[PDB]
Amino acid sequence: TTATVLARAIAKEGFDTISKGANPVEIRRGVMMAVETVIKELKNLSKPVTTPEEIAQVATISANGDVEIGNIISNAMKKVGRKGVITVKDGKTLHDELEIIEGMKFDRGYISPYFINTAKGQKCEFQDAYLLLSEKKISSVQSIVPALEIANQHRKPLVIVAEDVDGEALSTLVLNRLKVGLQVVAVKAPGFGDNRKNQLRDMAVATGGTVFGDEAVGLALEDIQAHDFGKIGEVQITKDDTLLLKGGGSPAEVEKRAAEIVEQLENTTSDYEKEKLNERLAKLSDGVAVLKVGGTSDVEVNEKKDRVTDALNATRAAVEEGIVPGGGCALLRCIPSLDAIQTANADQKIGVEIIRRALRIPAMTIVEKGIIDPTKVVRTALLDAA
Amino acid sequence: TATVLARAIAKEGFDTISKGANPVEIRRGVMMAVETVIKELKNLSKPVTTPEEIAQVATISANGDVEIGNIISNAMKKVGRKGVITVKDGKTLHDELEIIEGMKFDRGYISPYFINTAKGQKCEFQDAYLLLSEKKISSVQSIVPALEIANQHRKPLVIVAEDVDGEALSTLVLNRLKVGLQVVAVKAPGFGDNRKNQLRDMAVATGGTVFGDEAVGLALEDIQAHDFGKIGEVQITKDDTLLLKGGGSPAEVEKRAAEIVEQLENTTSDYEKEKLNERLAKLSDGVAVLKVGGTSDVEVNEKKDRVTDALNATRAAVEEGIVPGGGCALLRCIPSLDAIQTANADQKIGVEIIRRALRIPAMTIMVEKGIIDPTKVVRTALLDAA
Repeated sequence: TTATVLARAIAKEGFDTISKGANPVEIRRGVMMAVETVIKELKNLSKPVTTPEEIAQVATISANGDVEIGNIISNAMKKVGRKGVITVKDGKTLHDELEIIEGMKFDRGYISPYFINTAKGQKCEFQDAYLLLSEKKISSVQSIVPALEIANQHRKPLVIVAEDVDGEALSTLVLNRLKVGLQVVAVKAPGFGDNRKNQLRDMAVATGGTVFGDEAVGLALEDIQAHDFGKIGEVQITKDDTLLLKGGGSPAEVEKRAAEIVEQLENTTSDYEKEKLNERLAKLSDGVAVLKVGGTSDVEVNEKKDRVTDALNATRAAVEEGIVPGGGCALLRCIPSLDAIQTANADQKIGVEIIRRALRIPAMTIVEKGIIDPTKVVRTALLDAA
Repeated sequence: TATVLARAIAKEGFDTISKGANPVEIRRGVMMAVETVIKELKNLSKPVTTPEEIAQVATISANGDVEIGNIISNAMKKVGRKGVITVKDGKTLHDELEIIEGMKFDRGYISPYFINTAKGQKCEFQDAYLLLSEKKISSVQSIVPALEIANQHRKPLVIVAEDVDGEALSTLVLNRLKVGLQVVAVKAPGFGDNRKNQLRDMAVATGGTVFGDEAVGLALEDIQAHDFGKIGEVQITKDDTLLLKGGGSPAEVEKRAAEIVEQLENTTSDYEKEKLNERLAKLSDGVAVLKVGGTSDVEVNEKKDRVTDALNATRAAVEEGIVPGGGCALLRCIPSLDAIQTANADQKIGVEIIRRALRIPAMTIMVEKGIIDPTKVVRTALLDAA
């Protein structure tokens, strides 16, 4: 391990010699104060995107003036909402189609990247899958194998949603997926506290499944039967998101669940609890906008589907945090805000000066004319670079 | 835009911190010092040649485990200090040693999506087919008939070619990911005529045929089952490929070895003697298989990791020797830094960085429990810092 100690010294003593004994913690503090100040200024320059027109304008310039892509995006955002669920699919027709189907999305991705089965976009895509819902963590082999056996003997992919999947249970899932191509994926349950348990129950109703380990039934995972699984017509899991389309739950059961949420909505004075109940109610009642891209051939629609997805993600990022001048002009215009920064040391000065000098570089390398970048993209680009 | 920002922060960050120093001249001083240090390392190194010295190194790298040191030294007694040694799980209580036929070359899988074993990021197959090609593989229709033959015989397929790219690689990746197609692609080793010779050597060892060669010119589409090579066991990492128990007959292997020893006789080039001797060791010399036993699968997996670590440290020690004293040995290289002739103030800085870091490993003083340091591990760590 002499090699490991020697490498950490060259890195450590390399800073002290080059910087003439500067404090790295205070330099990092200078970078963080400058970055926070630039981002705060970025929120000032940003212009919101909420109106249907200015959404279409942003969506049009997001697709390089395709108009057809811009209008099919704004039309989807009209029928499903500014923050509604929109997904892109391959249409078998000549023109672009828009359809609203049953489904929902939540912000948790696959627990392991080995569950990837689609290199394009690094996603896990299944059709007609089983859904295993667990209110407790799944850590042991004994608690996950019976569910794998039933799914595998039915030749149905298996989506597992639990508080967490770790330990030997996760190792077993990765082993079978990698070694013998078992169609399986595991994701963490969204939310916290009772809201997490309620969201799990909502999935069971929407997909016709059962939640294991809940306080009510106390169903053991080793006693799983086939009908305990939920059913999903289509699954699409990325490293950040999970999309469940066309659940197997009957519309009557969905409606009774919406009635309980409506009852709780009139039984609380808390604004936060109402916010969570309304998010759950919308996930159950609202659908998913599906953009079916059409064209002349199967090779052309695949190329057009990508340009639609890229314009879709950029438009979604604009309705979130707004838009700023593109070409690096926004970062160049946040530089004078750094002169107001009150630091303590000369090392904090160095950190600010590093940001002050680097903000000109992206612009030096390069609204009504389409020269626009979304605020979210330019802000996260600065946080990750720093 | 995020990479430009990240590079701009690193570039302008070094300037602001170093008060306007030349990064090239500093790096030149770092590499100049590392060069002289490595010279003193090799002069000070002690070789590992004797069976007792090999076992001593393996025992210390096994935390004093004499049994692990014994089985590593025994494996080297049978296949030589530079022979191929692999580690496997054993079905008995103790460790076994088995000499089998096989070969290993320094080319890994073309895409990490071919991994089917998370532990060590490996692709492992048993009783597999081997497709060999002197030309690049790019089209799907060229490999589609080879795939159906492998699917009909229910055999994994290893593809060793000049390269596998284009739509052929993408559909191989897509089929592996989506439907669990057991396939892996590896670049052919060597260059020029030597690469053609090693490919033909692989065909003889496995009983297959090289497609697209200059002698026959067999097309990939005219493939028949007997054109495949047969391998008993395949282990492919990101850097290496191990083919065990090839299906070639002993007679054709003896003939191929007779051609190499004939060319070995009529050559004076030490580099060509090395190239032909490397080919002869692959075709003739055997592979040592260490089967690690235990009373439980947890103990076997744990012991297999310690045997692998001790083996890697022993192989590194056999190649370049061991460092006597470990950290204290780097102290004898510091006086050699005082003779380096620097040019500009930034070059003296780079030398001073190394002079500071070398003093540390001894200043801190595993070492009390007895550890050795292979000269290769220390040398590569110094080069990786410059």
